[PDB]
Amino acid sequence: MGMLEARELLCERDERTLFSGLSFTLNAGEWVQITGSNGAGKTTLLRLLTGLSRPDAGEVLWQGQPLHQVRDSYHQNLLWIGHQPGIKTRLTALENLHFYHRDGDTAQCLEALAQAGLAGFEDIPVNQLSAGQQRRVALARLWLTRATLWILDEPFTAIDVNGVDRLTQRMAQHTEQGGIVILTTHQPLNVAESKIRRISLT
Amino acid sequence: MGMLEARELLCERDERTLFSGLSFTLNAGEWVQITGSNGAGKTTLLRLLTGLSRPDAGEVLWQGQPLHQVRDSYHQNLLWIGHQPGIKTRLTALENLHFYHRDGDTAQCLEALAQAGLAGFEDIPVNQLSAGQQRRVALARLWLTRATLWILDEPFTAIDVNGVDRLTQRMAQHTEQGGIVILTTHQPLNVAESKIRRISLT
Amino acid sequence: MMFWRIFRLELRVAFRHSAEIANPLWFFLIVITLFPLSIGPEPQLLARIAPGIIWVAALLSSLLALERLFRDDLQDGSLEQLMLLPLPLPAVVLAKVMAHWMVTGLPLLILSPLVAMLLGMDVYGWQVMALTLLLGTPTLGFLGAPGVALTVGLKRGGVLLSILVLPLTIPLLIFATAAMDAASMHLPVDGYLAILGALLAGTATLSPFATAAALRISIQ
Amino acid sequence: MMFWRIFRLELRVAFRHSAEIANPLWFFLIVITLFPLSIGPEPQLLARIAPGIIWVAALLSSLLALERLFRDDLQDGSLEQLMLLPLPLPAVVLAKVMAHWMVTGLPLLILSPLVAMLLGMDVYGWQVMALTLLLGTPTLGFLGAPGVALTVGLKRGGVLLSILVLPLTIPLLIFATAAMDAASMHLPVDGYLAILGALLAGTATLSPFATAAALRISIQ
Amino acid sequence: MTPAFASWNEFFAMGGYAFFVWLAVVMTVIPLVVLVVHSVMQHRAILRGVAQQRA
Amino acid sequence: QLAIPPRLYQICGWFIPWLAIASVVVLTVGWIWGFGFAPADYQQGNSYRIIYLHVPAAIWSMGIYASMAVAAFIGLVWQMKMANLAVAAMAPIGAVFTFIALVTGSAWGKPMWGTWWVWDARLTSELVLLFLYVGVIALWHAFDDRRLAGRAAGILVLIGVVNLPIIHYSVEWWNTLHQGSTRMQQSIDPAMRSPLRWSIFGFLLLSATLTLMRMRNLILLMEKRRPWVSE
Ligand code: HEM
Ligand SMILES: Nc1ncnc2c1ncn2[C@@H]1O[C@H](COP(=O)(O)OP(=O)(O)OP(=O)(O)O)[C@@H](O)[C@H]1O
Ligand SMILES: Nc1ncnc2c1ncn2[C@@H]1O[C@H](COP(=O)(O)OP(=O)(O)OP(=O)(O)O)[C@@H](O)[C@H]1O
Ligand SMILES: [Mg+2]
Ligand SMILES: [Mg+2]
Repeated sequence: MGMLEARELLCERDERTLFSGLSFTLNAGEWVQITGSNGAGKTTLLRLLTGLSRPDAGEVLWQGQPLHQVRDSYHQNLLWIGHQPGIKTRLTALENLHFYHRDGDTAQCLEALAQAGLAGFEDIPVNQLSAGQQRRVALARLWLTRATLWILDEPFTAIDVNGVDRLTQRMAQHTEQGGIVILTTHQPLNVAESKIRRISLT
Repeated sequence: MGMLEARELLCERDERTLFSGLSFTLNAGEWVQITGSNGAGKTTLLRLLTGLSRPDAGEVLWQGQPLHQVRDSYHQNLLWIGHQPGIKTRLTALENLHFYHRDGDTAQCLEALAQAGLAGFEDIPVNQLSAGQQRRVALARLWLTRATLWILDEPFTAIDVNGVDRLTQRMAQHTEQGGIVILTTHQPLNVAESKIRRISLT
Repeated sequence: MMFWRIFRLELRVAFRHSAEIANPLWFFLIVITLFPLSIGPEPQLLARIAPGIIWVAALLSSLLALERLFRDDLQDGSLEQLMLLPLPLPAVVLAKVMAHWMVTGLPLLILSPLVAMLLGMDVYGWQVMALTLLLGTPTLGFLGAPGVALTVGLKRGGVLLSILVLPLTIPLLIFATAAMDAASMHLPVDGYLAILGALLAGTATLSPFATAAALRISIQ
Repeated sequence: MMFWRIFRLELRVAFRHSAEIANPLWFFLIVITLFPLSIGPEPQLLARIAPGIIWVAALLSSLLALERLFRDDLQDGSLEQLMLLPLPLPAVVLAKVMAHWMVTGLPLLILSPLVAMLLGMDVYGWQVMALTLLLGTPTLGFLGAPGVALTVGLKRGGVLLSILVLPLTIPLLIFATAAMDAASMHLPVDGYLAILGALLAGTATLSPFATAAALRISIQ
Repeated sequence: MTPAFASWNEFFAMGGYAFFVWLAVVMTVIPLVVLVVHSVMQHRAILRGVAQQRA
Repeated sequence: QLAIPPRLYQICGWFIPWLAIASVVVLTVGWIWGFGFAPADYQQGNSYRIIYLHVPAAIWSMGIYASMAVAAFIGLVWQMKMANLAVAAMAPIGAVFTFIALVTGSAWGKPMWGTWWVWDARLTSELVLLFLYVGVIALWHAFDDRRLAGRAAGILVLIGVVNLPIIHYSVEWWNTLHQGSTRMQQSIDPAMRSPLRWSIFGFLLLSATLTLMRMRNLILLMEKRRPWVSE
């Protein structure tokens, strides 16, 4: 009952325990942020939520079944952008975004790049894009994806004040329809406090 | 007066001119922030100041002489931490910082990492650290270097609110003694407007 | 989704202009040329040495291209294929492996007419050379993939991880060179082609799953 | 910042990148073992091809190892040495090449006594081979440094690097194999070693500067 | 005024080495013509894209 | 007074028609003077008529590599873009000339040797020259950003030209270590010498025309965005 759910997630690296007993249920239209300091298990928790890393002791469930059980209807509606954006650095911003789209209509890939602020830099190889223009290539998928679950690991890493505002406004309307956005930002969000469900690592 | 001087610096990458006729002199005590968006030539200007890239036109003079002529004495007083941290992932945090200390290290490097916020992670490989803890290894040099010139390219890339506070206080007493901090940031600095010399790419 | 898109992407990241398509051909030509300059210019000895020359060149090309297969993806995008792409990870591995073959196996097979006369082989020798390159070069990317996936992405990895990359190709090299050598004496090499075909049939079935499991182990 | 500090840092980095420095060694062993397996009980024919295959294996192992010379520096810290470290960039290149040889060319010299027993050479033949690897592998590293410096920005990790610096090693291959072959006839090899030393001295002087220029080109 | 052959391609075009002589002629003319044609067609294609980007 | 704006495009365009006409005319006269009028030698018979067609390519492959080395030297020390661009304009032409020399010498020695490929000093030296050419071509095309390919290509050309005499002398000595010397000797004969000179000059003019055309194309590719290309 409900989308992505943690069931007593436990994880410890080296000798410190990052978290234990993490049990939260996420429903539709819910904007959440994984609050934590620098060094906590925030990226670790996000990778557990995407299924990239198996929990030490616990399980994550999508629609009621474990992520490894389905693995096919979960990746279908799931968009995760981590610390590494996941874009080929020699390909241009278009053919790199063309790969991640459902069909690559090239009329929506150009529209998404323009909506992400990367207008006029579609055909330049992304290794020549500066530092946040490279980050905007991965973030341009936010305007293409039909996924109902967004997993973002510091999406404002090198984005300017206008790009952060446009990203925040894009994430706001996605959660207004049916979407779920799990976020980890060290920069405070410029959105109302009642619209964010902060869950800590305890 | 005039530790560094820009002498009509021009950079025209493709059809876009990032800046033209830039001339600014920086004496001791200057806390200078380069302002711009995600496409403006901020990293390009910083790499020109360090001498990594030579300008299309104009030149940078350290103390009154071109960088290539006094490259030996320029690197003595210079500190670059760019978008790439400049540290080896397979080496530990202490070993990476051990490489950047002239003498007395393995006892001052430990204290420097404590100031940067990495107490207890000195003997852990960098690739096993968090995204923001990996940035703090390179930023631990701020507490070790005797260089007078600091040229920082987004030092708050993945640093927490407390770490950003310590970095701001760190490069605030450096400029009080008579040092230079050249900065490019997207997070607004938590210091008075009079303490920062905003110069844009006009 | 759409396995073939992954295949075409791995092709695109390899060749970025039409002029780079011939680069593996030039590499093979230079490697072939390296041997007369050392052994000597006599054509009879180059013929008896030819199986070793050809398969050393094939192994070198496969080793060079195997590092590009997975290592470059960990820095940016080895994920977004485990995490995304509702096709199973073995399918992604298979697409990457056939792209790796097409950048290494095809150039040596396409150029095999030309290098079968620089060394001095006849038609039958060339026929067996091509039939073992077609049947053995794709394997070089299958059984080398699980070892490469671990080595290029498992931090704090020891020397023993290198036992699973090169020394696993010893039986393949031995049997392929033996097939070519027996073809030199104009002998029925049908028994050796069955061994190479049983390796290709068996390895292509287990390598994608083994590589997928290795990637799952290494990412965590 | 010091010359020896950079040398030790590169040595330490290479040691922790294990299974990447052992792969060239495995390739060298497989190359020098495959040919004696192909050619049967023919001691006369083995002696004629032994120097050539030995030095071709050394060259190809050097090309396999040359990938990591500057590769894991452009992503993180190829700068901080151009931009800092008042030590001149040619000196930085020299230290890095020395540290690369300590893990690339030095193992081939340590393994040379076992190669002599495997290939059935004499004590004098081993002496000449060891002197040839001692004077030839640093030349290999110095010749391959400019190519990897030019191709570091591309990060091909493939056949491109093997078509830039492989033609440049032809004189070294020729004279090394000639020295080793003349050792088989129990002939004096003083002139061949003199030529190899001349090549080493010539390459070791201009290669640091060429590599520094190429690194400056690639960093921008 | 004084040719090197008694008559036409019944004597010319075959000096006993006709295959080797004419293989060299063809195999040198073809790459030169390929270079010339590629240069001209690439110039035309570049000028086409210059006006194409003007849209 | 060297101007070096995009006016080099106009200067290249001015010389291309006359240079092409001259190259065509001189090749036609040299290949009609040879290949049908000049006598044939006693030993090789009419297979010797490949001098006019193989020798000029072999000469001008070395010539084009030397010109590329000079251009790379000029573009390295003086920081010139067009000198670095001239290397890329000349590299395919030199590679084609090396290929032509290789395939016309193999077709020439085939009646004598009895095989289409012999590992002698001549073939090996031109083979490694072609390896250098294709390495330069691959390095230039491997860079997404121009004006950085041309500096890398120029440095590679300088490295190759420094090592070229070493490689050539090593290959020449490697041949004597195994077989000993060339086939018999070098001889041209007075009657077959003038058409060979005309053919060599014709290949020189053809290479000049081709490098002007390629330089013009590369100038357009570089400045494809400047307002000067409003044409
Ligand atoms: C098989 C491949 C061959 C290659 C790669 C080759 C290469 C060359 C080169 C590089 C030159 C330049 C002049 C020099 O180096 O001194 C040349 C010229 C010449 N070649 Fe060859 N050659 C080949 C075969 C032959 C053969 C079989 C003949 C038979 C006669 C021949 C006859 C000549 C002659 C007479 C010259 C004149 C040299 C001069 O006057 O400078 N070549 N060739
Ligand atoms: N090789 C290259 N590397 C970086 N930028 C390049 C290159 N070639 C061209 N450029 C262009 O030059 C401009 C320089 O921008 P710069 O890197 O200073 O942006 P930035 O302010 O650092 O961005 P951010 O704030 O995201 O770090 C970029 O817009 C880019 O499009
Ligand atoms: N391969 C690894 N990558 C990252 N962290 C690791 C790894 N292995 C162990 N760890 C440890 O697990 C802990 C979890 O770190 P995590 O990556 O969650 O930090 P984070 O909260 O994402 O930091 P940031 O907010 O800067 O990204 C870290 O303290 C780290 O020491
Ligand atoms: Mg993190
Ligand atoms: Mg930047």
